[PDB]
Amino acid sequence: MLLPKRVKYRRQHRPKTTGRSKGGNYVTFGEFGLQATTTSWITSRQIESARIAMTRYMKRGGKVWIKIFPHTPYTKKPLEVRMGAGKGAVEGWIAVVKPGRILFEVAGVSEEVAREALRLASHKLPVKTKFVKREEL
Amino acid sequence: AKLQITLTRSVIGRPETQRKTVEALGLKKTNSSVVVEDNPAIRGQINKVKHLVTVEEK
Amino acid sequence: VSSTKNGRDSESKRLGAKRADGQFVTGGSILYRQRGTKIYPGENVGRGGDDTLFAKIDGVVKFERKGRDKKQVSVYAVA
Amino acid sequence: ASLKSIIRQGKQTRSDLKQLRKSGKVPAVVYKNVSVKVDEVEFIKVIREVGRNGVIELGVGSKTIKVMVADYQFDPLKNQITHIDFLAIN
Amino acid sequence: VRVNVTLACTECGDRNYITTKNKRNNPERIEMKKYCPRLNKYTLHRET
RNA sequence: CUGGUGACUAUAGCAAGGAGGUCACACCUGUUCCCAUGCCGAACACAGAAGUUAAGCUCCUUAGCGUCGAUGGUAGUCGAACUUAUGUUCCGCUAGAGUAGAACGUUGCCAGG
RNA sequence: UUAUUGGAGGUAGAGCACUGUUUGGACGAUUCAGACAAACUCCGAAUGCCAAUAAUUUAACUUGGGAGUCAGAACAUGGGUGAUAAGGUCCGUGUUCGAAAGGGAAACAGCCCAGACCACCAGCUAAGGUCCCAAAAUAUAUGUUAAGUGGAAAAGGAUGUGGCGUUGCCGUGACACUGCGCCGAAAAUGUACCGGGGCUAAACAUAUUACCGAAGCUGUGGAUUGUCCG
RNA sequence: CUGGGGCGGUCGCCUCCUAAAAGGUAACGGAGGCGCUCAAAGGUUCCCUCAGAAUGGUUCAUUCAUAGAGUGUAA
RNA sequence: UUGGCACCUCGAUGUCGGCUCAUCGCAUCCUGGGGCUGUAGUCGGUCCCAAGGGUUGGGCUGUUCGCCCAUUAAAGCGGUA
Ligand SMILES: [K+]
Ligand SMILES: [K+]
Ligand SMILES: [K+]
Ligand SMILES: [Mg+2]
Ligand SMILES: [Mg+2]
Ligand SMILES: [Mg+2]
Ligand SMILES: [Mg+2]
Ligand SMILES: [Mg+2]
Ligand SMILES: [Mg+2]
Ligand SMILES: [Mg+2]
Ligand SMILES: [Mg+2]
Ligand SMILES: [Mg+2]
Ligand SMILES: [Mg+2]
Ligand SMILES: [Mg+2]
Ligand SMILES: [Mg+2]
Ligand SMILES: [Mg+2]
Ligand SMILES: [Mg+2]
Ligand SMILES: [Mg+2]
Ligand SMILES: [Mg+2]
Ligand SMILES: [Mg+2]
Ligand SMILES: [Mg+2]
Ligand SMILES: [Mg+2]
Ligand SMILES: [Mg+2]
Ligand SMILES: [Mg+2]
Ligand SMILES: [Mg+2]
Ligand SMILES: [Mg+2]
Ligand SMILES: [Mg+2]
Ligand SMILES: [Mg+2]
Ligand SMILES: [Mg+2]
Ligand SMILES: [Mg+2]
Ligand SMILES: [Mg+2]
Ligand SMILES: [Mg+2]
Ligand SMILES: [Mg+2]
Ligand SMILES: [Zn+2]
Repeated sequence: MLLPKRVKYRRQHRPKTTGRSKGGNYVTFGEFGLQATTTSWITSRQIESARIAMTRYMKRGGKVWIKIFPHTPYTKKPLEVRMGAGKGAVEGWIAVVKPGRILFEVAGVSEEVAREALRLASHKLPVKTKFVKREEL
Repeated sequence: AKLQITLTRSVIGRPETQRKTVEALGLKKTNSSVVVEDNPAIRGQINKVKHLVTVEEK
Repeated sequence: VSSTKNGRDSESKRLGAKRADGQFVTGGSILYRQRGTKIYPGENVGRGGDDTLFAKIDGVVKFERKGRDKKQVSVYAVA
Repeated sequence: ASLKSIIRQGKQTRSDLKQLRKSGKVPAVVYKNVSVKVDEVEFIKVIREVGRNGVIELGVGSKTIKVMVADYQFDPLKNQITHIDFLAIN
Repeated sequence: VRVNVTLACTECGDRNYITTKNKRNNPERIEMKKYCPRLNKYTLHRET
């Protein structure tokens, strides 16, 4: 599971999820990519499951770039407690994903093989995705 | 040269700044009207409350 | 149950601009409250012990550029 | 290698730009600076013919300026060219 | 460490100046020239 | 043209190449006098003039780094209508980034030529 | 209040020049590319605010007499907290209720329209509506849907069907986008979220011409209180 | 005080964020500090410029280095 | 269900289990119909339709629950303060 080695503040306000993707909207390292078309938090466990699906389908022969990182911690209260008495403890780490953002990139395989690997990864994610290639012209 | 302004929509439910502009225009009750000299300040007041008033040229 | 170790803040100090550019001020009028020289004293304007900028004469306040990355405030007699 | 551009007259509101892009045109600027608009399909064909850094004979109004593509704004969602800049080669 | 200090000069009973000092750093009776309103002049005021 | 001293957001800077020095500005010579070194005539200070453009400095050329920077479009957003959709529409304002490009300072006063 | 002009300030956005976080290269930590931030900023709006002198407008301030109030609520929006739970909770902003009747939303303080001095068996409109209940279009033109979708929901699945297209073969494949529908869809007294009847338009999307519709406005008479000129 | 009360925690002051680019702005929201110190660490005049790195030397020297140091103490 | 919230009720809305009497839902326990099966047969597994009727007598415990004894076609899960 990806997570920062350290952060300055462990308790953070949850990020704003309205709007469109600030950047990373293009394939820059690989040949094909998976582009989000809806918005969600993406957790490190979801990232790991999607990455495992992709790498298993391409037999660790091509190469994958994970374009998102879960920089943001989020807290959760302990079970069966009333409101108040301070913020809860860190539960996990999320990345903010908005329409346009490229989630994964792959290179070194055919278009059909990449499409299938990315479909398998997409079914592990809480967002709708589209197969994309590097933009030319 | 002259503009007739009619207060066509109510000020009930409108923000206080819009109400203040309505009053500064000289409008009093719904469907009341004023005749004013056309100039940029009057145009700006009208623009602020254009959704509440109807403007015609005399 | 638990408890929080936070919950402290000092009183707000009401800093910032106290008179407008182009406004007439009597001598001694405080023009700017600040920590450090966020704005510098210009013509006929003094800097207090707590960095307060105040007018040394009666006149009109002018906030102006001071170099590339600094600014200042002056007071010019109306005449 | 050729493409006709229609000059945009005056200011175009946000609604005007939206209607243009719906009807299938791409707003562009030629650089005197000229605001123009082209057809996305014909532009794609010319770019395919001449390459990215090729040379185009843009028919701006009555004249014909030899230009290239200095920059272009694209929309990865909807897969649409949204703006073009044509630098006159001189 | 730090204690309150009262300075009074010879030809006055005004005792109008109070100040502070570190007893460890300055074990002596500190002396200083201070203006004395009674005499309208500076005088040698010394810690009591 | 040089020099002093000001004003102006580095368009003024930095860097890389050339030309210059009679007066001037300098590097320079000395430590006897004013003065000076946690040590040193290095610097500061005073006396000067053998020497040299080598450097600082001035003029010419480079857009290389920095700096400035549109138009057009986009993000955002005041207001309005729809709406509950990680929203839509209209209107006004309008970035940041990036592009064309600008820029190897301009200029007041005084003195010298 | 608006117009113009000047100013203070660092939010939205953006960006990586600082701090911190992070992914691939290359090279002998540097460089290259690409990302993240309430307590990051090389940057930086819209607004809002403070002022100055024109248009419109009618307050504003001072001093005294007399209070009541210190349980607030919903809605919309900027945020914290909670779980991008609550008809939750705490702040900012606006409206309404409170203290507001009338029309609409079946009924429904807080939503939409709109502020009732009194009388009328006059008229025009607002939101919302015009087949019957129940006032007004079984209105007009073009198209979409066949699911009673309309008249409560997702990942995901699918030769449903309309409109744009890009291409391969020489009728027909593959592909992408978009409109409207389908499945996914199980609760407890009784049909049982269209309010009922009913509707294939009486649904939906554009465009148009009418009308209905309030205690809004207008018309007529009257009451009281104010100004200005009875 | 308290998302019933108790138990736990808190109670005054300072700095930051939340705070929506004037000011102000709440929660048992997110982070820290204070209840001093200094006889110079005050005043004034004069002079001076840092951290780091590389390169050589059994701290000393050179060059890059707008501060990436320091500013008694938290921001 | 355990909770979160504190909106009705503190000038009173009787709390658990059992008894009596039921009534409704279907995510069906039995019985009826059917597809697939790693369904030879007899038996089973799983899914679909189906709420008409049926769906126990004891030992222990206040118990709900649960375990056990002996049955049964079956000894279903929930709602109704
Ligand atoms: K950075
Ligand atoms: K509370
Ligand atoms: K604040
Ligand atoms: Mg980028
Ligand atoms: Mg001081
Ligand atoms: Mg002081
Ligand atoms: Mg932001
Ligand atoms: Mg509430
Ligand atoms: Mg809420
Ligand atoms: Mg509020
Ligand atoms: Mg009350
Ligand atoms: Mg009402
Ligand atoms: Mg009111
Ligand atoms: Mg309702
Ligand atoms: Mg009613
Ligand atoms: Mg009422
Ligand atoms: Mg009518
Ligand atoms: Mg009728
Ligand atoms: Mg339905
Ligand atoms: Mg019904
Ligand atoms: Mg109805
Ligand atoms: Mg009336
Ligand atoms: Mg408690
Ligand atoms: Mg503000
Ligand atoms: Mg503020
Ligand atoms: Mg403490
Ligand atoms: Mg203490
Ligand atoms: Mg409950
Ligand atoms: Mg409450
Ligand atoms: Mg009670
Ligand atoms: Mg009673
Ligand atoms: Mg069934
Ligand atoms: Mg017995
Ligand atoms: Zn004395």
